[PDB]
Amino acid sequence: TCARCDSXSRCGAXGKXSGXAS
Amino acid sequence: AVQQNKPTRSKRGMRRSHDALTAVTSLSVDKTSGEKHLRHHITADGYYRGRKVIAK
Amino acid sequence: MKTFTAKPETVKRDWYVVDATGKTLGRLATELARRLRGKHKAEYTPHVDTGDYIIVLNADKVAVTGNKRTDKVYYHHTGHIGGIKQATFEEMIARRPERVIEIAVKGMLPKGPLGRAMFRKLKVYAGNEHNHAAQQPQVLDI
Amino acid sequence: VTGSGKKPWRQKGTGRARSGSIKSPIWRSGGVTFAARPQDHSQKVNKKMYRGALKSILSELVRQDRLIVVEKFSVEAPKTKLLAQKLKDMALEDVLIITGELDENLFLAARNLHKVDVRDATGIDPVSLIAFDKVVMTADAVKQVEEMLA
Amino acid sequence: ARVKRGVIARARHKKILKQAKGYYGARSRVYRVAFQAVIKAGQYAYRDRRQRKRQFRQLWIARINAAARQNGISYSKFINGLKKASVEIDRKILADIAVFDKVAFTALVEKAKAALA
Amino acid sequence: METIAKHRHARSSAQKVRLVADLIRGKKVSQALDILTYTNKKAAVLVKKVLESAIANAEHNDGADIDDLKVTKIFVDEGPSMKRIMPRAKGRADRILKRTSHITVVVSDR
Amino acid sequence: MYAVFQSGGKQHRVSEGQTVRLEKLDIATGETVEFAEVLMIANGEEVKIGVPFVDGGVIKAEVVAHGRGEKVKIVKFRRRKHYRKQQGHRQWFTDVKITGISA
RNA sequence: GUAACGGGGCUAAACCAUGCACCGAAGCUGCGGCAGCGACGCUUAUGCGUUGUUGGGUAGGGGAGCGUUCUGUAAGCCUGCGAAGGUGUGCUGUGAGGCAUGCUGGAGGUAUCAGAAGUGCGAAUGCUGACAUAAGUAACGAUAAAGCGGGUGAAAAGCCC
RNA sequence: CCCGGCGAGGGGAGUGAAAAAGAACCUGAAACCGUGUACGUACAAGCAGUGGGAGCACGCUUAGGCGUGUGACUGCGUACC
Repeated sequence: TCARCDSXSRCGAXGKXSGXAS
Repeated sequence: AVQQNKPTRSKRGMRRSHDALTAVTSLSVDKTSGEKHLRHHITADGYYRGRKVIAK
Repeated sequence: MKTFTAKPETVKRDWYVVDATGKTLGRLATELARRLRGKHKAEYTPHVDTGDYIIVLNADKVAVTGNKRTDKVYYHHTGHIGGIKQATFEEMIARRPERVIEIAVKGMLPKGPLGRAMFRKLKVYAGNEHNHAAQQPQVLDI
Repeated sequence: VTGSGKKPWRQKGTGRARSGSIKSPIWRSGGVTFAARPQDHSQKVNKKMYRGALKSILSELVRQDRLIVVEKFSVEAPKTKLLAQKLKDMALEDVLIITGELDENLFLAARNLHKVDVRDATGIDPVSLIAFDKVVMTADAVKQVEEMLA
Repeated sequence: ARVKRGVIARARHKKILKQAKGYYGARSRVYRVAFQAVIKAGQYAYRDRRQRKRQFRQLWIARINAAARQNGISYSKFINGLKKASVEIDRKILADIAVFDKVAFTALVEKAKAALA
Repeated sequence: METIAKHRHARSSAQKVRLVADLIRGKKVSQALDILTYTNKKAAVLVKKVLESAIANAEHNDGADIDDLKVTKIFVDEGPSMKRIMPRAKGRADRILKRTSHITVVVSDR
Repeated sequence: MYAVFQSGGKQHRVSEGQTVRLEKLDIATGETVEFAEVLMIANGEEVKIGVPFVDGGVIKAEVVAHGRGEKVKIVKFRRRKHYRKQQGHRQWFTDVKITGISA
């Protein structure tokens, strides 16, 4: 899997996209 | 928009309390051939209200 | 052996007429809530409603002391935006004087289902006549 | 454990607990935390302690009527039927024969019997003099045991 | 020597689930919840073996005060009258006489009234 | 006399078939067949075959007198579900449980 | 006619022929015990106490059974502080049978 | 939202002074039971009718035990007239536990006293498998669009014409 | 052999010691999900228990106020790590 999604976390949800691949 | 505690099987059966099917029980009898049919519908042989209709 | 428990299906109840004319409100209401609970009977069980039926009449002629007739305020909240509503003692007397005795007694009774079934044995009246003459209420001097 | 030493999922950011190896002992197929090695379970017995134990057990074989001493106990031909009849004569069911000089015909005539054992006076051990019901010593075997232990 | 756990673990779980019968939901079906429920019932049993004596004492005193006021004396004056007469009957038996034998209780009230003055 | 018919491993969820099996419990079997004939569910088609097979197993094996029979005991149990993969968005794999049933109809004239 | 006596620090109200579960006495299972400390004998006309013992009354009872009651469970639990005790307890009792009230 | 006695209510059911009553704890006492330490009556493989006192407890120290698998005892003892395991019931120990049987099971278990441990799980966003919950809910993947007659068939909106 | 679509699945018959061994096959635990029965529940507020406790159901002994199941009502009681 690999789509990212937060402004800046390691893995949260968020509709943005530079922080986030679980 | 997600749950914080799993609902019980009591609450699950209470939600399904209104999911029950109303049985029909109102089948009409054709007067010509004596066949059971739905009320206001044709028969499996195809009569309706006594007189002959479609086919089959 | 075990301590006696009054069975709730063979409790013998009586009927009483109390005239609330000129008596103090809470000083009458605590003897009301005493006899409604059954504290005057030697067979008293706390989880059973062993008390009596009580008929209160002339409840618009009840007396309070001090300056409480123009200054004792009853508050109820309706459950809304503004909600808080506010009536004094003599407004309650002019409006529905049964609720004065009933609020006093319901406050002096326990909470829960059994306390409500104790409150159900209270028949308050703003007049001198009642309707339970079939029940033969022997007169109570409170 | 046969397997690779790479990290299964990266340190931060999945929903999983952190792991470092498929060979972790708290994971399936790849366990034992304190796995056994082949080891030697032998204990040291002092010479005087071993001989004091043999003297105590052989004294109890005397005092509990579990010791028989005969002049000679042998057999003419190596067949177990002769020793079977011979030990049924002497009322001996579960028996430890002990002989001074090590015999061959007596070693073959009792090799098949499990109730019977045959030892030299040199080859005594503490756990067999307690195990068998009766102990039949030769008089030469009593002389050799009394030499070896004193 | 490798020791499998399943039989003794199953016995130790079945004891706790057997002590959890009657309970609601996972409290009677699930070992994690039922263990906490069984320990909580144990704490309640410990606390309420003490609470029982207090509650029955309350009930006995309420019935003694009821029947004494049925006879015309309060509780405190009546217990004063039974101390000033050297009467050692406890409050359980006085509540039992107040329920079942009102004439014997009237006799005890007359005794305590005569001793009270 | 009880007479049992089963549809084991029926490809329908147990919750769907119980909603039709609760229509015809305690009914006479002649009335239950018409209830299942004019019911617009797929489970009615599944449970009508089991009811008809119970009628026939009664008639052929021991039985009596089809006018007498009642549907005394009807129940649906959960069967072995099939495990399937459903791809979703962003490389996530869901599983599909393809749930099966066991349908049991006991017919008995007394 | 009933009677109030006192055996194990507790008091008992009893009639002619009841079985009373007392605390354990050092009396064998056939001896008839006599409680001479009786607090009230009652009837239609009743002998109460003045001084705390009825001087001219005595109760006699046949000792029926020695035994132990229900096993009770003591649970001491201290949450978040790493402590619990489980303990069992059965209490000894003596079932006596009141054979005689002597007014 | 009454909201500065907990509440009802109170002109005492408020405050001060004098008392006597009474309620009130797991405190003290009464009855029964267990255990730890120090010591007297009878007396030793010392048991106690005894009797002084003690017995909340985290980190931690000390003492005593239960259960599980495997080894000796044991080519012994139980067991197809029913073992292990599973599921109830009863009895019993202060506890871990133990004993006996109903049913299921269908071939192995193991007294006592010693020995050795992969020896006891509820947590580690533990690991594997199974099954829930949300829920019969979202969705069924381009808004290019279908309608009828006949055929086949157990059954046709979708197949063939 | 019968139901069903020359189905799947089942009911008999038969093999067997056993189909409470039918191949989705020894034993068959728990979570989970049902059917039937007994009791409770639609004016009542909260870690769901505990202490008391009526009524009901079912075994009792040949009354004895006790067992088993449910638990109206009531005092106390804000999980575990």
